[PDB]
Amino acid sequence: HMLRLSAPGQLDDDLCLLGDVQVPVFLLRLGEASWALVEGGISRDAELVWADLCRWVADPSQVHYWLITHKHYDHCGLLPYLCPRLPNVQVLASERTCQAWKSESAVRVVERLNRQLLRAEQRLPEACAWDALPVRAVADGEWLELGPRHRLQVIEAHGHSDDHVVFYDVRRRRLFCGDALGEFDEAEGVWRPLVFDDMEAYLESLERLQRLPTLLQLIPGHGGLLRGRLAADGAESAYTECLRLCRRLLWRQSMGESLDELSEELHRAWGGQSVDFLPGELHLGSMRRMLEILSRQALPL
Ligand SMILES: Nc1ccccc1C(=O)CC(=O)O
Ligand SMILES: [Fe+3]
Ligand SMILES: [Fe+3]
Repeated sequence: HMLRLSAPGQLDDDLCLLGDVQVPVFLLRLGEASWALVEGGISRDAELVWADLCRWVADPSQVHYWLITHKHYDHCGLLPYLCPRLPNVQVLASERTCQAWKSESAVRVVERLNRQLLRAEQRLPEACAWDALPVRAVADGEWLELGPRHRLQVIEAHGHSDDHVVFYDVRRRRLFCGDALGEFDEAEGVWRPLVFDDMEAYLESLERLQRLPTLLQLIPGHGGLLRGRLAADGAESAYTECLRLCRRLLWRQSMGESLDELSEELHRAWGGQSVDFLPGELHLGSMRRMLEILSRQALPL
């Protein structure tokens, strides 16, 4: 399709997609000798992403910034493995995201989930300690002056997770929105909600993002770059699809169903797209946790 760029390589004059479209790392050319990465992927893609990077960046000491939307295993798993190869990089993440990398228990979950995605006999590169990453915490509303023609604003966008932020390039009307709009359904052209922490926060974030100046390019955590009406309408549509799922959950619960029936239907209808980076039972469990969250906020009793 023409409204979705979903191939590795060059996406715009300044922008390349590294790695797998399903868990991409984005490469921004900031100047003649300066680059940034956006999104932090899964650990097992370290050598894939590195090889792709080296196709575009002759000297990786020119990679100066690495922007991170949130702490989930599939958005920061590359950091320990590529940061030793990027001597001048500064990781830019929210305060809460940074705190996750200081917690043994949080780091433990991230490593376990990423380890489950290793192909057999696959070994990972030498790693920076999670608590020694070259991180700089960024605040809600902070302007990131990455280069002469790259200025991106940090926007808090909690709900999917309690630490989640997005990055807005107003010059290009380009939003790196992470998972705050959900998972874009490639077969059907709609957003699938990913409400894994707080429903009211998730919806309130979408309300705020809808108020941004009209988007030309919308870049979530998975699936590539969206443009035209998909970008312009994305935040509003994601909001609408979340309400649709809430109503659906209430309809079925009013028929006496347990959360497990719609959980299984959601896993059936939606689990295929992420199967290669969501190990084992995590998708079905993610659907369950989402419906639990929605049920607590929206159930009448
Ligand atoms: N793409 C997904 C589809 C279903 C469940 C979770 C995800 C994630 O993307 C993981 C996450 O970051 O929360
Ligand atoms: Fe996430
Ligand atoms: Fe994700």
